[PDB]
Amino acid sequence: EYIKLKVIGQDSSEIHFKVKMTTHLKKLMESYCQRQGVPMNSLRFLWEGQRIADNHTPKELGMEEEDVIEVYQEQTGG
Amino acid sequence: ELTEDMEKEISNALGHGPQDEILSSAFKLRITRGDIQTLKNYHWLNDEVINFYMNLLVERNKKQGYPALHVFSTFFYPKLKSGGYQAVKRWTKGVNLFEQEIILVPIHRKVHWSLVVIDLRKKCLKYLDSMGQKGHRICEILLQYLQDESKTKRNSDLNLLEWTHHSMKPHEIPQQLNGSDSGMFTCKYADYISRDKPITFTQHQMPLFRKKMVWEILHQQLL
Repeated sequence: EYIKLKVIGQDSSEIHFKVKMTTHLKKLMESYCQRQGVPMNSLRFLWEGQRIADNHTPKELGMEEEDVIEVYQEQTGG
Repeated sequence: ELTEDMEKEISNALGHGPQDEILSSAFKLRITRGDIQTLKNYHWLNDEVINFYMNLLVERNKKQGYPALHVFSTFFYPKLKSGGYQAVKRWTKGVNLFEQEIILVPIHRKVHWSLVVIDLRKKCLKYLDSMGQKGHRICEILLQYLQDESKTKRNSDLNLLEWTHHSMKPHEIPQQLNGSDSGMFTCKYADYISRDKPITFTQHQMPLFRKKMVWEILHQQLL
């Protein structure tokens, strides 16, 4: 169990996580959606600009303690 | 210009299956059927397709020796308008914007796409809107950003007296004629502009490009 992360967003609550270092970030992304009401395809999870995907590992990107993840909502335009 | 095999793929892609099936993975984006469906006629494109497509331009230019391109997330420009240079400071990390020849920033005005071309070689900012609106302050904001990056990352003031902007007028560039194709012009404006190519196209080409694009995405290749 290696690392603290804060996940924030616009019309979304602040929620602190406690993710293991080599655990795939899908769980993080999923638990957050649940807690929100929102569908999993509905938000994009950005760390420092870069998109996190489901398989991505906090090790693999060199996340750091108290790093913030950022939540944006799907955007469409005509 | 497509084949039967290609036209089949495109069809099997464009409907009939699980909302969430993964169709193409790259640039650490996962393009899901529901995403690809945004490429269907008159459908508005979501960020996922335009981010994916932008990245394909970069990999295109790289393989045909086109000008060095750097591509910004459709999210970048909201966030920088929202909470300033400081909000988007990290976003540009493993990268020095200033060794790149062309910077493409897609604008997501409300329910509507645009584009800013930042041309390092010309020290110029070009705003394009398929719907004919002016990009005056989109522009001032982004330049101000480059000042800030130049200052923050290179430690060099920018020579703002050498930098020009111009937003392209309804007659200068191709306009859209439906209420759905902007995100396609945004993409095609990127494509021509990233090859130093004058814009020969028109709305009438856009449905093929649409059909064509889902191919490009699936096969992660451009035509």
